[PDB]
Amino acid sequence: MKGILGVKVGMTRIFRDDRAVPVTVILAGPCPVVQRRTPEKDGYTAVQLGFLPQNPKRVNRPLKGHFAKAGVEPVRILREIRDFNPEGDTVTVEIFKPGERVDVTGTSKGRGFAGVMKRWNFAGGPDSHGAHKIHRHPGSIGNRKTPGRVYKGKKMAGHYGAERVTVMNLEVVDVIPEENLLLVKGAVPGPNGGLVIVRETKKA
Amino acid sequence: KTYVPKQVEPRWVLIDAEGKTLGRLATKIATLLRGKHRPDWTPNVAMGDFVVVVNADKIRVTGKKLEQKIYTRYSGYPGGLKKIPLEKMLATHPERVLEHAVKGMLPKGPLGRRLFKRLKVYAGPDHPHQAQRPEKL
Amino acid sequence: PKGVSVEVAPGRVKVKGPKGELEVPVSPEMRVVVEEGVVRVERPSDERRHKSLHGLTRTLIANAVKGVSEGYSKELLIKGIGYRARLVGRALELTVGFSHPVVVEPPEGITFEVPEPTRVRVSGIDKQKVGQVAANIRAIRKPSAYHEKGIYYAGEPVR
RNA sequence: CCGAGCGCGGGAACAACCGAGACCGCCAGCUAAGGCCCCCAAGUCUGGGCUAAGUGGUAAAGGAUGUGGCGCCGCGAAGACAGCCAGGCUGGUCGAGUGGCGCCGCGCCGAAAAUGA
RNA sequence: GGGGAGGUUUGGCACCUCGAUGUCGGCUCGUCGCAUCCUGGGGCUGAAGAAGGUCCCAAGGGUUGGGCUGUUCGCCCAUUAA
RNA sequence: CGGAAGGGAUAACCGCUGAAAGCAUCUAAGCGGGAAGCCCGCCCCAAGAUGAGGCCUCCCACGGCGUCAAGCCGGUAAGGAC
Ligand SMILES: [Mg+2]
Ligand SMILES: [Mg+2]
Ligand SMILES: [Mg+2]
Ligand SMILES: [Mg+2]
Ligand SMILES: [Mg+2]
Ligand SMILES: [Mg+2]
Ligand SMILES: [Mg+2]
Ligand SMILES: [Mg+2]
Ligand SMILES: [Mg+2]
Ligand SMILES: [Mg+2]
Ligand SMILES: [Mg+2]
Ligand SMILES: [Mg+2]
Ligand SMILES: [Mg+2]
Ligand SMILES: [Mg+2]
Ligand SMILES: [Mg+2]
Ligand SMILES: [Mg+2]
Ligand SMILES: [Mg+2]
Ligand SMILES: [Mg+2]
Ligand SMILES: [Mg+2]
Ligand SMILES: [Mg+2]
Ligand SMILES: [Mg+2]
Ligand SMILES: [Mg+2]
Ligand SMILES: [Mg+2]
Ligand SMILES: [Mg+2]
Ligand SMILES: [Mg+2]
Ligand SMILES: [Mg+2]
Ligand SMILES: [Mg+2]
Ligand SMILES: [Mg+2]
Ligand SMILES: [Mg+2]
Ligand SMILES: [Mg+2]
Ligand SMILES: [Mg+2]
Ligand SMILES: [Mg+2]
Ligand SMILES: [Mg+2]
Ligand SMILES: [Mg+2]
Ligand SMILES: [Mg+2]
Ligand SMILES: [Mg+2]
Ligand SMILES: [Mg+2]
Ligand SMILES: [Mg+2]
Ligand SMILES: [Mg+2]
Ligand SMILES: [Mg+2]
Ligand SMILES: [Mg+2]
Ligand SMILES: [Mg+2]
Ligand SMILES: [Mg+2]
Ligand SMILES: [Mg+2]
Ligand SMILES: [Mg+2]
Ligand SMILES: [Mg+2]
Ligand SMILES: [Mg+2]
Ligand SMILES: [Mg+2]
Ligand SMILES: [Mg+2]
Ligand SMILES: [Mg+2]
Ligand SMILES: [Mg+2]
Ligand SMILES: [Mg+2]
Ligand SMILES: [Mg+2]
Ligand SMILES: [Mg+2]
Ligand SMILES: [Mg+2]
Ligand SMILES: [Mg+2]
Ligand SMILES: [Mg+2]
Ligand SMILES: [Mg+2]
Ligand SMILES: [Mg+2]
Ligand SMILES: [Mg+2]
Ligand SMILES: [Mg+2]
Ligand SMILES: [Mg+2]
Ligand SMILES: [Mg+2]
Ligand SMILES: [Mg+2]
Ligand SMILES: [Mg+2]
Ligand SMILES: [Mg+2]
Ligand SMILES: [Mg+2]
Ligand SMILES: [Mg+2]
Ligand SMILES: [Mg+2]
Ligand SMILES: [Mg+2]
Ligand SMILES: [Mg+2]
Ligand SMILES: [Mg+2]
Ligand SMILES: [Mg+2]
Ligand SMILES: [Mg+2]
Ligand SMILES: [Mg+2]
Ligand SMILES: [Mg+2]
Ligand SMILES: [Mg+2]
Repeated sequence: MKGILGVKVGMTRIFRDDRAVPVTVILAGPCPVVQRRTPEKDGYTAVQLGFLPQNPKRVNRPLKGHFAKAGVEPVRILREIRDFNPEGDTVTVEIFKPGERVDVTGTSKGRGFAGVMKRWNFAGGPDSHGAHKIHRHPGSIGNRKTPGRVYKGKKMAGHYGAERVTVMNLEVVDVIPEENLLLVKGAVPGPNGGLVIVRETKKA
Repeated sequence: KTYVPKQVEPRWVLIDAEGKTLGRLATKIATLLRGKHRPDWTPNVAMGDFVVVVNADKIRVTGKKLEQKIYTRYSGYPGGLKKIPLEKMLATHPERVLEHAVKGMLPKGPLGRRLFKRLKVYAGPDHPHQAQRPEKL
Repeated sequence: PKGVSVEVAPGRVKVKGPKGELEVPVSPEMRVVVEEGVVRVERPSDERRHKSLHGLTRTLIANAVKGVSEGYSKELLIKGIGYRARLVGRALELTVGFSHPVVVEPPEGITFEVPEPTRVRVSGIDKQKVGQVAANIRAIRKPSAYHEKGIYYAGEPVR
């Protein structure tokens, strides 16, 4: 179960063999293993990968010991990757061969308190014949004396976006080890700068 | 004036479960769960013995029950009526089947829940080897 | 029950013979007597369900015998043109009107034989096994009720 | 009977169903209907049958080798029912019952509705 | 000719509500039932094949756009797996 | 880019062995096959799961009243807030 952290760097299109292809560019810098957790020590298998370098002063925390426990330059972030015990001490873009399809998790863009039309792509109301009061409203929300309440999970306006979103089966295109770059099939959650993880898909 | 009890040390107990009919067992477990067996009984205070059970999966049950018996878990959401047959319970967490039987026979109040804590259940056996363990049948 | 080696146990009976040994789950409330070189069995009473349990084991044991004795096997005819079957080591692949050649796995204890493209015997040590496997094949292409095709046991034609 | 006893007990809850007609007090006793496995007071009480449907936990015409119990009619050790051999009921083989009707007890089907059981 | 289920129709009764429980359509938002329109599974066929008939199992999801009318409904155009 | 694949258990239904009832029967003991449905698998939330879970790492005695016991006042550590 391959895995690797990275940051969305941007996206433009390249030309495959003779057709254009929109691709996103991720950057999965060398991720140092920080702790392998076995079923013995914990209860599952996984690996803690660090990421960006850090001012040793900013990491005055007890994290200093956690870093020392594995003897690694203080990273900025670190997340686990389930069922995946590698080799060596660092994973790289080398893990991914062009053609392999990956799942990319990320944090969608933050839209804050968004309207129902915005959030659930509702219909709203008529712009003309009707009252100029419900142009973008949800309209009805229930029945009468029965049930006489509102179903839990009713779609309504509210804080939306800015959450964990995973897009799947993105085919890995040309991957440049020379610079730790990694091209993908374009659509990938988050803003240009967001930490994203890249895993192995489930086609079979 | 009737006797006014005072602080009493928790009497633990070890109970088997092999071959024991689900309910017939749960009854006694419940009755021992509250201090309702000891003659120094007081509903107010709640001082039932810490019952600990083992070999849950072993529990017997008469007739079409593994297949018939259905358990209801209602979530707040629509159609969340999710229902599970007895066989599935023993597959997943089997300890549940005895718990959801004892829990049902304990009183409804706040101390009734405080009693459900006194009840410990596993299938192995091998309880957390504490101290007390007075076996029983 | 000649030449056999039936050995009684609590809730089961281990029968041995030339073909081998095979377990046979025996009812609880039944007496598996081993009179002489042969075997008997008797029921605790004379109730409706007990009668059923007697006759069931009465035969079910006799199968454990014959099973390790002469063994079991069922034939399989194959009608229709392209319809045929080539044995391939243990397993047998048979094209029978499908774009994909049917590869049939050989379960343990069973070893079907192919004397001819049309005929196919199924060697086995267990009536339960043999019976299923036989059907498992007829299942691959039941007898077309509008003419002769697909596999047949050895019974009448569907016409 | 409620009304006027929405005062008490039971019946899950509930004017009029079952018990009962509340002058006040009691950390006394016998009961009533209804109950005595746990929530819930008192029998996991005794003895004799029935029921494998959770029936019980509450639906009909009508249907069925469900299960148990009772009575009658036809064949049968002069070999019957069933299967296997032969001929088109008869023979042989085996060898102890077999086939049809009626009644009673409990039970199966018939049995699909909307927020969670 | 006979037994029933449902509580969508028309209705019977007058039980809460007349010191107020806003009525038909539409829109918006749905959600539930299954007695299933489609898709999945299956039995019988007067089932050759393809197509179809009737019955059984099964809500997961799906279930178009327009002309006419205030319409619900219905008719009609063009399509659909429906 | 998604609906899956896949594993498991089932519905109607198909079947193996098989008495009760010498035969016969999918069933009464037993076993196999079988759905867009059920369980799981994917994706999101999630230890107020008060039944408050696990791991890794950092800081660590008392300085004064209550005679056991539960506490109170201040300077601090790791670390946190403004
Ligand atoms: Mg960190
Ligand atoms: Mg994770
Ligand atoms: Mg609009
Ligand atoms: Mg207006
Ligand atoms: Mg206005
Ligand atoms: Mg309500
Ligand atoms: Mg930018
Ligand atoms: Mg044991
Ligand atoms: Mg529902
Ligand atoms: Mg639904
Ligand atoms: Mg313990
Ligand atoms: Mg001990
Ligand atoms: Mg046959
Ligand atoms: Mg009067
Ligand atoms: Mg009066
Ligand atoms: Mg009252
Ligand atoms: Mg009353
Ligand atoms: Mg009254
Ligand atoms: Mg009264
Ligand atoms: Mg009376
Ligand atoms: Mg009077
Ligand atoms: Mg008396
Ligand atoms: Mg009683
Ligand atoms: Mg008794
Ligand atoms: Mg009825
Ligand atoms: Mg009747
Ligand atoms: Mg009929
Ligand atoms: Mg009929
Ligand atoms: Mg009986
Ligand atoms: Mg009868
Ligand atoms: Mg004769
Ligand atoms: Mg039914
Ligand atoms: Mg009628
Ligand atoms: Mg109505
Ligand atoms: Mg209504
Ligand atoms: Mg009406
Ligand atoms: Mg009147
Ligand atoms: Mg009014
Ligand atoms: Mg008012
Ligand atoms: Mg008002
Ligand atoms: Mg009106
Ligand atoms: Mg219209
Ligand atoms: Mg249906
Ligand atoms: Mg119909
Ligand atoms: Mg299709
Ligand atoms: Mg057919
Ligand atoms: Mg058909
Ligand atoms: Mg057809
Ligand atoms: Mg056809
Ligand atoms: Mg629908
Ligand atoms: Mg849904
Ligand atoms: Mg239309
Ligand atoms: Mg119009
Ligand atoms: Mg108009
Ligand atoms: Mg009209
Ligand atoms: Mg017209
Ligand atoms: Mg027209
Ligand atoms: Mg037309
Ligand atoms: Mg057309
Ligand atoms: Mg079938
Ligand atoms: Mg068929
Ligand atoms: Mg036979
Ligand atoms: Mg048969
Ligand atoms: Mg069975
Ligand atoms: Mg049957
Ligand atoms: Mg199966
Ligand atoms: Mg299966
Ligand atoms: Mg399926
Ligand atoms: Mg599921
Ligand atoms: Mg968490
Ligand atoms: Mg916590
Ligand atoms: Mg914690
Ligand atoms: Mg220090
Ligand atoms: Mg110090
Ligand atoms: Mg010091
Ligand atoms: Mg000192
Ligand atoms: Mg400080």
